Amino acid sequence: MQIFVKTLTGKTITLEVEPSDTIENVKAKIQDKEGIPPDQQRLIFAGKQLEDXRTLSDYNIQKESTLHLVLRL
Repeated sequence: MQIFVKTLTGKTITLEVEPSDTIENVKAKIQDKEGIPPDQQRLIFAGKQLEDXRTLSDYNIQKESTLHLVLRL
């Protein structure tokens, strides 16, 4: 799959992901591409905040889904 991550400005980035990828794995991919520590990342899907120890499948996130990246720290 691919998914879309929108910053606060609306700057879109595309991520290559797997259905069984954890939120930590997604945070780690955003760190690789944008240099933000996972610690400082808040990820939001359909107004819901995604939590570590859960998969994209757990939250029903499918191909071409859109996550909102917000800064926590």
